[PDB]
Amino acid sequence: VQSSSTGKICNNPHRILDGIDCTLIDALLGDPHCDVFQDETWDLFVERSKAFSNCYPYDVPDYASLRSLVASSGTLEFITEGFTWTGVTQNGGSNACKRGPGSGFFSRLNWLTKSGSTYPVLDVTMPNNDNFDKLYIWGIHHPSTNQEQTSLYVQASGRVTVSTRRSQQTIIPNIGSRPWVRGLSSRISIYWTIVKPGDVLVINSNGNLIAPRGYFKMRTGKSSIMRSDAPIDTCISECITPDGSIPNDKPFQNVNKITYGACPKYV
Amino acid sequence: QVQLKESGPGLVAPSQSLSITCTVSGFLLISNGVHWVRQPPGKGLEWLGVIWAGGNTNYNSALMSRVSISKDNSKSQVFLKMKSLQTDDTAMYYCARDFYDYDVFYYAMDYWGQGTSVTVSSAKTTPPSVYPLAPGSAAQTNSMVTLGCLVKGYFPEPVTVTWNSGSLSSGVHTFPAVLQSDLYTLSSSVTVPSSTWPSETVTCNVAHPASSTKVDKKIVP
Amino acid sequence: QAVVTQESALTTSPGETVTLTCRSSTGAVTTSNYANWVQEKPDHLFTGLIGGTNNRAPGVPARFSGSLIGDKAALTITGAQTEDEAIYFCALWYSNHWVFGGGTKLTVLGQPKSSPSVTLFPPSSEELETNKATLVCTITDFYPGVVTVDWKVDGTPVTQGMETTQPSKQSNNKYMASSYLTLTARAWERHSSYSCQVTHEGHTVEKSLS
Ligand SMILES: [Zn+2]
Ligand SMILES: [Zn+2]
Ligand SMILES: [Zn+2]
Repeated sequence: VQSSSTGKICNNPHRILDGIDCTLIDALLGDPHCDVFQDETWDLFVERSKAFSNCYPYDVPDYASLRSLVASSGTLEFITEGFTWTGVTQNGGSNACKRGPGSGFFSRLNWLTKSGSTYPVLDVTMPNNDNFDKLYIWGIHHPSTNQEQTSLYVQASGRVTVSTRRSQQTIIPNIGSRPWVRGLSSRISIYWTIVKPGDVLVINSNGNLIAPRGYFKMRTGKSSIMRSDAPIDTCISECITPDGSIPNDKPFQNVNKITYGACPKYV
Repeated sequence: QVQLKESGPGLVAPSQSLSITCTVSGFLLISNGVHWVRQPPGKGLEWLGVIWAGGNTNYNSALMSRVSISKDNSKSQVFLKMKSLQTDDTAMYYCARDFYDYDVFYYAMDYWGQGTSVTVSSAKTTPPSVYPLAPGSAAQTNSMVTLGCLVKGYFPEPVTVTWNSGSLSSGVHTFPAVLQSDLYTLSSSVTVPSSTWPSETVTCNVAHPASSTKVDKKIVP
Repeated sequence: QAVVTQESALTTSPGETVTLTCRSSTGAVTTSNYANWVQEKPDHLFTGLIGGTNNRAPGVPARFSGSLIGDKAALTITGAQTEDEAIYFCALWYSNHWVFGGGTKLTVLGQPKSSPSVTLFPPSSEELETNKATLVCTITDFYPGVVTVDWKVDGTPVTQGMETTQPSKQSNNKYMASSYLTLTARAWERHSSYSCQVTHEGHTVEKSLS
């Protein structure tokens, strides 16, 4: 049985993307310190421990699942789109996610807010004319107070509806004070939608929308994500495990249940 | 960095239409609003209106019937259009950036433009009549006799007062023009010693570029 | 919408702690108003100083502070320096409509008080030939920069045809100003004595003619 690792994860021959201090999801939404991972691609994306978010307090229900779907796709290729938000102020941002000289936010998200006196009833529609699926990612904002709610979105209680021809998610914000994170008691909640060719993404809301800037090009799940603090070395190796590289010469390995590439069967 | 510039006419006759432009740089009009503030000569500031990032506008109740703020988001230009202009409108027109903080929730005008002056007058370029000004009432007080020189009704600004073509400099005090009737009147005074006037000639020089006229006038006692 | 009112001008000296104020005809100035304090420097080059009542704008030195003092908003320069001389505008938000104040002129005494040199000039024969008479009173070299000009005809007080320029800084930093009395030759003949009364720092220095 194969029962030992070098301890490193060889840079060759699988394109191994070390996220350093960004997890995949932070790199996806675009946490200011993961701007480096934009449009990056991989066979295996290793998430380290250092990893810490550092932007607007958010939670992703269906995290491990959204995490996996992106991990497999192996590309982070984002495609901007011409969304037309008429009646609201775009590019919103904050001090808990500074960028450049001040207030910042997730590069891949567009915080809409009221336009002076009002927040109209938003209702865009974006058709998928292309020959590949689209993975839009959006969010809903939960102010912690009715005051906050009304300063930003006017309406006393907002709503976000993200429909396609076959689905229909209608989440409604939930005002309340969550624990403080980077000075905030507020939170955004990350959701998603995949649009199949010949389909139409339809966003209708009247409050709390955290609008998409475009879509993520999805290829086929050949890649994979893995958590490890294993060093990376310049070497050739085919079987990668959280522990490192283990030769695929023997038919059964017992090093770990998780591995990448032509690997010995786990025991 | 943020930056706002206003480019306008400078001079428009009453009953025409004023059209200032605020060309913003370093931020997007969809990210912020742009405000219009005017400062008439020797007055306080006046808020004209505002065009929000969302395109909707809010005008100053008073002037609203004549104002109209627009913008071309793709060009980075905000447009202040005023019609039925009347003399009162002579003022400095400023456009300042609307800011809102998302964490504390407050509005503020942070980036002010440089401004652009607009004079509303129906007057044609008219050179200045220049009347010399002498003491008259010789009290014989002290050694410093003071001569003057009135530069009446010209347009537009500026005129250039000078005494003895520059020979006299010490205390040439040339005051700012005023607006009597519809033209700019102005004056300037040079002080000399009693042992210089009428002994020597102290002459006044008023070059007015806009109407290529340049009058010299010797101030007699 | 409402009327923001504030001190016309205020004169301080380096070191002192001045406090401009900002009142609302419509009542007390709450946080709802977002009291903005703009600073107008020479030749109208405005600069934001404080926003949302007390949030100090970046460049602004620590010595400037925003606050609510009772029912009006305030700004407090703690340790004014000559470089604080400026017109300080206060602006109050009232429902998607701004309302500025009249502005305050802040003097920061950096030189000795200088008394004006007043001069009254009688109309020129020339100007009179064309049947108009314009009295020119040139007030100069005063400090601090502020005077009040008053005209008098035969001892009685004038209330027409007088126009006074605002004070203008000089090279030597003292001040110059000017006033005009405009009457028709006919009206200029109608009286005997004309006077220009320059009031600066309590005293009034007048000049007169006939
Ligand atoms: Zn492989
Ligand atoms: Zn002098
Ligand atoms: Zn009389």
